[PDB]
Amino acid sequence: TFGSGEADCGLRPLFEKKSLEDKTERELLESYIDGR
Amino acid sequence: DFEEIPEEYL
Amino acid sequence: IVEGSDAEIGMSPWQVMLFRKSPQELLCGASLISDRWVLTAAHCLLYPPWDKNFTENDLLVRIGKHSRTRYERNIEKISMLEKIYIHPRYNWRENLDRDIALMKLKKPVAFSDYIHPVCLPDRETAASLLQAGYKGRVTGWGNLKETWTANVGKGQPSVLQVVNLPIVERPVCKDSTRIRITDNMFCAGYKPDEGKRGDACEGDSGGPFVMKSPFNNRWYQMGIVSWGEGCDRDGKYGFYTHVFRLKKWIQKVIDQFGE
Ligand SMILES: *C(=O)[C@H](CCCCC(=N)N)[C@H]1c2cc(-c3ccc(O)cc3)ccc2C[C@@H]1O
Repeated sequence: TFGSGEADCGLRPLFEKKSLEDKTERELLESYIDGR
Repeated sequence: DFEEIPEEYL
Repeated sequence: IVEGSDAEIGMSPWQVMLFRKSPQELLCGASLISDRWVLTAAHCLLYPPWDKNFTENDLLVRIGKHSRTRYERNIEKISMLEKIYIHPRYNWRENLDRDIALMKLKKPVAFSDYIHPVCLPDRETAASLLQAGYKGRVTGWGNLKETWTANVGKGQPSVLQVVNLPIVERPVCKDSTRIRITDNMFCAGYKPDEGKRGDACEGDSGGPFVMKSPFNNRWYQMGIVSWGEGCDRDGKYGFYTHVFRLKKWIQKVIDQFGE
């Protein structure tokens, strides 16, 4: 629960949790058929 | 090269 | 990491450093997948051609780090290993197939701003995201130029480095090498003609290739840094362990013991 404990995995305290983006993560999302 | 770590970890 | 850049603080809070006790040195990268489990490449521990065979007491895990060499006094945590589990069919004799290992920590880490686990993919996440041309991200403290065949320049980072790399089509992966490629591997890297470059390198093995899901905005670990021929050589690629295809074994070991 959820897996081992989390549940909260993959959400970074300093970024996703505060709705801040890191400086190159757009490069990743733009490659995922950009999206829209 | 490494800074020394605290002896409780050895 | 070759041709990447300095990570932001807290950009990769699942990154783990595998550190030996004596002589004190960086062995490999790794990743934090819950409060007491670490994921790495089996070849970081066990590699008979080179007389490598680490046990639990040979090693420390360091979590929460940014600087490579500093003891990050109220930031990093150091942990001890209770138990190492290598995949029973890791093929070190031939091609590093099933290059994966789990490590159980002696006591759980507390999470913080700098320490947070990554998610592991489910089938539909693997299926959507693991596609040629999609980019993932590799992080590590390993060499900055190929001393994995004696290159110089800058050498070794002071801080964690990061690079984003596209996944490559399987045919082109297999036509770059003489090594037999399995379904438990994928490759990644830029093609010679693309103009961007970058790669993992020595000291990076074992750490995470991660991607961010566009559907739920979480980070998932899709690969483990496993092997490559050289670092950032044209027409060569990095190969990674396929984490989803080995997920049954991961769930097995973390279920059977197992509290
Ligand atoms: C880990 O740091 C290195 C290599 C990581 C960087 C990979 C890359 N350039 N994309 C590790 C390594 C590599 C091999 C290997 C096996 C089989 C080949 O055909 C080529 C290379 C073996 C052993 C190691 C140890 C080291 O940890």
